[PDB]
Amino acid sequence: PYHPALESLLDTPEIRKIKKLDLRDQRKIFADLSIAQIKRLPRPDIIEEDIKLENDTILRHYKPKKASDKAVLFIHGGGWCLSSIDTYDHVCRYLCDQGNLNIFSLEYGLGPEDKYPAAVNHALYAYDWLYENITKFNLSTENIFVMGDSAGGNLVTIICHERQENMPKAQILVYPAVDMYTKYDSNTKFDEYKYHLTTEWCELFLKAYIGPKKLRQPTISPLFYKDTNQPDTLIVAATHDILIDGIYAYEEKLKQQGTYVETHYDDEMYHGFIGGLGVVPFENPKIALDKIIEFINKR
Repeated sequence: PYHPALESLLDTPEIRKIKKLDLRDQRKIFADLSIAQIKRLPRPDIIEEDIKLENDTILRHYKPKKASDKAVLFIHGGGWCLSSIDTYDHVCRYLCDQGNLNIFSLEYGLGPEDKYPAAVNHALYAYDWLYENITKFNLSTENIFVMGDSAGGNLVTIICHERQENMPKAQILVYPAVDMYTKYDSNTKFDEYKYHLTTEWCELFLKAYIGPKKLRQPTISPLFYKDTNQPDTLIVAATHDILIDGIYAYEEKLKQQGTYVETHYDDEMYHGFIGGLGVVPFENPKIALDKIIEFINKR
């Protein structure tokens, strides 16, 4: 039941031209389009502050109006090469305001200028900094969550695998990239312009981020982690997505290892739809974000 209005939004001659450009040019074009869309959205009256870390990355702290006990480390998507904290401001503002959540959004190194494993090292450094400094925000280490979409879902689940002695309270994975090696059925079935994420476009990101059995390394494809625990997990995904079969594989691995896993699989939307919040006419982005909020606030 792919929504029939999506093809005209996601596949245009303009979009096809942009997706063949150098990723450094795509980065600018896409950022400019996203920023202009975001500027049309009214903002909640929350306090935002950029915190520069010693490794030169930035954590943007979104502080809710009401008293809050929860912190969420959010890592944006973009194929490890595109997007920024600025192109995800509207999602974080909604989670902060409507969820009553402290959000810390990470600006990390992007390929091809800062190739793998720069982003992994930035994700770990940010989590360790937040864990150590949480009481500066009048928050406690027992209430730190991690959340990421796509490449960001990749990075936050790697945090959980790599920090077994102080895992997050829960992890929220939004259409995460967890297996860059295996060819599943979804990788052909949904490899079309109308579904946004195409195999052709994605291999540009792989070449810029990584540089193929050299894709089974667990800090690239966390499906390959061996003998690690994971916390309570919410997986949000679109079913019409080249990545979906690896995501199903991840869900099954987590369930078999004893992890509690909730899922929100949206069978009308496209990979990336949470970013459509307030822009696209559909209810689905807000529905997914509300489910995330209710999952965090139960904990």
